[PDB]
Amino acid sequence: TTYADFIASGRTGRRNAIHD
Amino acid sequence: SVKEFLAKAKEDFLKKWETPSQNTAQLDQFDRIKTLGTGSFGRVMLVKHKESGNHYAMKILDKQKVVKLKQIEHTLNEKRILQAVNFPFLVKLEFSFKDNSNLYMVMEYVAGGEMFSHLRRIGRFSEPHARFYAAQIVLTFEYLHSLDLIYRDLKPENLLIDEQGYIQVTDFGFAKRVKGRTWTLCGTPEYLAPEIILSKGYNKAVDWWALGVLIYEMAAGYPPFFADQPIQIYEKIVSGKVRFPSHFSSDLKDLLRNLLQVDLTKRFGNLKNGVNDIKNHKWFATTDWIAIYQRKVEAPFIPKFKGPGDTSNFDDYEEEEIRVSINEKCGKEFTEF
Ligand SMILES: CNc1nccc(-c2ccc(C(=O)N[C@H](CN)Cc3ccc(Cl)cc3Cl)s2)n1
Repeated sequence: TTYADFIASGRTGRRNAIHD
Repeated sequence: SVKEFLAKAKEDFLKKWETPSQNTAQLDQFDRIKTLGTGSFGRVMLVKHKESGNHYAMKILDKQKVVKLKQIEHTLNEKRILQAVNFPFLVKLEFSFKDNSNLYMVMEYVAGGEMFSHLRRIGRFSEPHARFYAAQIVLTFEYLHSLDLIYRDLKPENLLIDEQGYIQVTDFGFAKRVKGRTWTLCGTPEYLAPEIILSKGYNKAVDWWALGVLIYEMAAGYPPFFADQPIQIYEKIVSGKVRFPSHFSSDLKDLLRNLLQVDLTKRFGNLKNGVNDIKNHKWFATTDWIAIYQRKVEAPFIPKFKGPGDTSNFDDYEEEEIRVSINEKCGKEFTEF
């Protein structure tokens, strides 16, 4: 499921701002 | 009317914008209790004001770290903008000052935690829950955009939840007062409008796209474009194909299709009717915008509280002694702070 795919990704924690 | 309230809000802002407060406190007036979060170039700490007993959140910005991320103007914008604005859904900057090592921004303490944390824990919000938060962002941007400010960093990590379940928008590190177009590639990858990724030059409409990402994340429990690396994310945004969960109502899909719109002649918020294209959408039919501004709508969620300087709605971070160097660092860079 998309949910399960998210939960398993490395991007579920607080997400850093980028610049460039 | 909004028009007339915004008029008088502008006059209020410009006075402060032109004549900014500077150096209205000092480190030793505050007792430092706990770290509530950490960022590129510093931390935010719960502190207690010694002579009032008032609790605050104190953002400490390492000047040297700021300089090496090339964020000097960005940091001057933040403090310049935050002392000048005034709206229910924006953090309140009470004090600011600096020392040899750091900048400091002392803001009203918001005890209920970040949206991010409650959203990850429970999974997703119901559409009515998600709508109650969205409305508040809709109004905040109508405010900011009216002062020619672009916010540039909407995401649950940046929305603090107060005692009454209402939002405070925190972190103006990328907010900027600009009338024309601007170019800086900044924000957070999942939230970037396609025109930012493509280095076209862009405007306030990137904030309306970011609102589409947030409404979607709040209701689905994950964002419309995710992958393990940023580059992977940018490809998905530039394709721009969105799939919606089977549980999204018709109205929500339709509001989102108009926010997450690559075509700027077509993006809601950005058209001739401006924000009324959003406020009068069917998904917001139940919303009373005035009661929302007034804070008289009952919050769908009240964070749990236990007392004045309680921090359980925030995560735990490793503490670090605040060192102030005996030499002044980056004096001229931060003169106006
Ligand atoms: C305003 N009142 C109040 N009350 C309780 C808690 C908090 C905060 C917790 C994390 C915050 C933040 O802005 N964090 C940034 C999120 N994008 C990350 C960041 C960026 C720069 C620096 Cl120096 C520190 C941090 Cl934590 S603000 N604020």
